[PDB]
Amino acid sequence: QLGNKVAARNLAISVGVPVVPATEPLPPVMLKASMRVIRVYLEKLVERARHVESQILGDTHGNVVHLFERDCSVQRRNQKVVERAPAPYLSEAQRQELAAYSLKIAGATNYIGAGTVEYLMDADTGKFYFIEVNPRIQVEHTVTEVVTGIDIVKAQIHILDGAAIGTPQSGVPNQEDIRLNGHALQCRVTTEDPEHNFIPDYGRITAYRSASG
Amino acid sequence: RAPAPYLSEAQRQELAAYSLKIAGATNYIGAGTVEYLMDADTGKFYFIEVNPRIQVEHTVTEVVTGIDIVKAQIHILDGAAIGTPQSGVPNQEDIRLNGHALQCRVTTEDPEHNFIPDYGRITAYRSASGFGIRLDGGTSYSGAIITRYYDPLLVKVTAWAPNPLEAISRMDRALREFRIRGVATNLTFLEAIIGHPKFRDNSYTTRFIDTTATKLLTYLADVTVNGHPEAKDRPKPLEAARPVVP
Repeated sequence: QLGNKVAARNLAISVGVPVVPATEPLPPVMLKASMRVIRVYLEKLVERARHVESQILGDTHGNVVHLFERDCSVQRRNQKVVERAPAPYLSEAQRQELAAYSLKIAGATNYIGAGTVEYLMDADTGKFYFIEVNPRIQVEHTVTEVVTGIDIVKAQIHILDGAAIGTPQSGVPNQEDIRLNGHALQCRVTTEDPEHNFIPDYGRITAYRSASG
Repeated sequence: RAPAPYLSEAQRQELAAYSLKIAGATNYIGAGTVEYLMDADTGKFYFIEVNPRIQVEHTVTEVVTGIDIVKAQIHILDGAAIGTPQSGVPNQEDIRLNGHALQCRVTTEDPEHNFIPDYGRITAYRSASGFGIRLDGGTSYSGAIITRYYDPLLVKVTAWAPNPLEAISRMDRALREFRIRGVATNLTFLEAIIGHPKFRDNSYTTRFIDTTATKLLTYLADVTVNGHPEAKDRPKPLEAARPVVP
């Protein structure tokens, strides 16, 4: 139900979440495989969009609560390159607007463990329109744990170990016990060399010294 | 650790006024510490020493309160007042607590050789990070030289947690994960401090401590060089199908 995005999009229309205005998987666009552009299926291609998303966790007792959104606007060739959390372009008022849509879909699937609901904000209008669901842990998961205090990878462990959200054995607080502290980003360091059209470099690393603190 | 786990909320707001009293009685500028001895029988406090500097242990109060202790010190003598957006410190009415942490100072004090340092070339240096591990090091790396004239502090591992006990296992995981070689380490003295039941539940005092493969490469080379006496002077196998288990 969360891989085939010819079969997840109407689920969003059901509980109240918008999706970007379109039509069914072939009888002003972009072409997605259940990518390129048009001038799988076809989705009203947003001109200037902002890729924002709710991270969710879910136990076996059937419960859901958001870990707040993430920004992933910055993309090379359509992929995540910079991954933020919270979403700094959001005022607080659009955030719980976003995090209400997402609370409900997460229910509409009886979901177990880590998984993201994903979206697309139109710069032009500042509104939201739902895209897909990533049904697992992501690369950008770490910008949430730190800024939300809750250990996500451990939590899918206790969450599948058999324990109720907001009980000492799940490693997951209750709703208002989940407080966003400051803002977090994540950049991936890669053997891609900007002076060799980003080709990645292989080899032996004769001395490494990272920065922490 | 930060905050003080064997404390309550009332014990939390008594040592906060003596801090205001001693810093008021001295026109205090910058960050400084106010230490107090506590009778594990009665629970009182006793003004020992204020240290008019930042500490070897500051980093554990930074990871819970969310405030850069060092950035304050800079704005403070710049001319910024406590509480503004340019002071880095929020007014007392804003500062609050946010989980549990603990730092262990990694040094070249060899647990298993009379706590005398090791010297010279480290030939490996792997640090552990991952969720909730602050690191303040940068003095150590592969091939570096540690001489003996100073503090032999390698890194400062600081682990934070949602709770005080998930703090220790996080700390004990880092402490273990580490790869250091060329010079001796107290990691096996540190992993013996944090798993001992007296640290786990807060039943320690100030006298907790004071009172509690080559061989293979060798053989290979040895035979590579001289040969095995049971074979070296006889028929060799063809130049050969390694046997394969069905």
